[PDB]
Amino acid sequence: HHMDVPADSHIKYEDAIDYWTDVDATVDGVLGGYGEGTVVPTMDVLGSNNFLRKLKSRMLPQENNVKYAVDIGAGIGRVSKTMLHKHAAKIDLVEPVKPFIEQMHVELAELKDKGQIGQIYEVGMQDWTPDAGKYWLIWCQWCVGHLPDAELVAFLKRCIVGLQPNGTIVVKENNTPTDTDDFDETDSSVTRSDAKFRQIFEEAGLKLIASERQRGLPRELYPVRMYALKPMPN
Ligand SMILES: Nc1ncnc2c1ncn2[C@@H]1O[C@H](CSCC[C@H](N)C(=O)O)[C@@H](O)[C@H]1O
Repeated sequence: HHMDVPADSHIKYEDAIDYWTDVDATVDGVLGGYGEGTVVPTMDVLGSNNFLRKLKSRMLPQENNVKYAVDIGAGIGRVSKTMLHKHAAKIDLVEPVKPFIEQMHVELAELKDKGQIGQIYEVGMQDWTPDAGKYWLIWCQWCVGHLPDAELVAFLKRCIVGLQPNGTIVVKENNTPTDTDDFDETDSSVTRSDAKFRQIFEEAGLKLIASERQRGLPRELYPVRMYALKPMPN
């Protein structure tokens, strides 16, 4: 109704950046205290690796391409350092927060020695456009809540342009347990329901080819879901 203010109306990019710029540039920092002294990094990587294994038959490169990925909302590069580098031929990263970018050069040093890091785009995803046709995989994890719904639809539409033939978008994010989105004043982001995600994916012209629950996380955390998305055919 005219009286309701949507959860995503409260998002302010500047407030998110102010929060994250003061977060420690460590696994503990980006995971909000659920670092290597907890099960979370290990479970997260296992779940993502299992998801990509399930998806292997859906991700064969076409038209002479190689497995160029991008790590969206990358933080200090944890997902690339501990997971994506095994799957990908080359990795770009998108991250707006400068202390995180600076630490990424340390975290990713061994990958840089191989030339496996292409470009680090120091930008919010809302202002980023992939090069057309570049990516085999666009991996978005624990970051799309920083964009309101309309902006997230727009971002996903730009992602489609950035996909190789048979490229894939993965979104690995929290879900609220009910059909009402939650705004977090801490990081100026929304947590969405599964139903909201499915609406957004449809509006963006994406088909859901897999939806899997991340297992093994502490019960006090929101559920986490992995979504694999392909553009709808013309
Ligand atoms: N508008 C935006 N666009 C892209 N990333 C954003 C963003 N606003 C915040 N972020 C980033 O989202 C990240 C959330 S923490 C998760 C980091 C990483 N995906 C991992 O799983 O380890 C932070 O690095 C934060 O700076």
